Amino acid sequence: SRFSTRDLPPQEQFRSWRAHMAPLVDVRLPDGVSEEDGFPAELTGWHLGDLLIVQQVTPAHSYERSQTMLRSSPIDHWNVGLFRSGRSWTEADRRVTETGPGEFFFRSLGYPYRGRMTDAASILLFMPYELLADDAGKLEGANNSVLSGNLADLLANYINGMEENLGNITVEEVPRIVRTIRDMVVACVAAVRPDSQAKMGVMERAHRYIHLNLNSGDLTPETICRELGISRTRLYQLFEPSGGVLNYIRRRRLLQAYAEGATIGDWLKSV
Repeated sequence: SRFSTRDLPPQEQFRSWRAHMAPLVDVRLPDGVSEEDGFPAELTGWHLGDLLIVQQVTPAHSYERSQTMLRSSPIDHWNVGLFRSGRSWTEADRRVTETGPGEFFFRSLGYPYRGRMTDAASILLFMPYELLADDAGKLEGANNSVLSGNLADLLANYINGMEENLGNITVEEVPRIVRTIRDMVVACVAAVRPDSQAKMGVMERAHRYIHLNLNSGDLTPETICRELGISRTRLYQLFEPSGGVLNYIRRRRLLQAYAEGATIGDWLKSV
């Protein structure tokens, strides 16, 4: 169940690192730092079903996920990230948030953000839109926040116990692991409220529209397109990674009925 990315065997390593991370974030070195110096970085990816765990070790850099990137990007995962060491500072919707050791950031990948991190080691959860779509109201209002407290210590403890046991887990367990991580996450986001510009990317808006109007039997591709302000071809593009918009709605509806050179973009497909 293994995939790995590092740049210790090359020598112009930042350029490679930037390529691998491009679908998610545009990255740049800190002012002053030459590409000569090198850029020792590691990503390590585990698929617990749909939910992706990534162990990241990285030097100081800056990052942007922009509006332009969001117009075309099929990525809208809920991102939760814990720092073992290091510190990030992240701007989104004109507000800066600082995440330090033993704390989590929470962010949707459908909203843009700018930031910087020091050198750091983190463990990152990427959860597909639908995992947490039920509590999406609170999650939109809490975008780019820090999780600290016992409630974050709890989540950290669970993730640490899991990390140690990665590569011994077994599938039977996974669906329950995914469920307590969902519950723990959504519980953490019960956090002090800010007060909203909200320039959401197409895919997050599409996945939400679908979630809200799933039982509307007139949920065609035409209505979605109209109600995003977008063409039929753009909808097809966003959904070509996951078999198409009709294929997706059928899989979603199937589940509603139930119980009644590589990059990180490739890791975020989960097919």
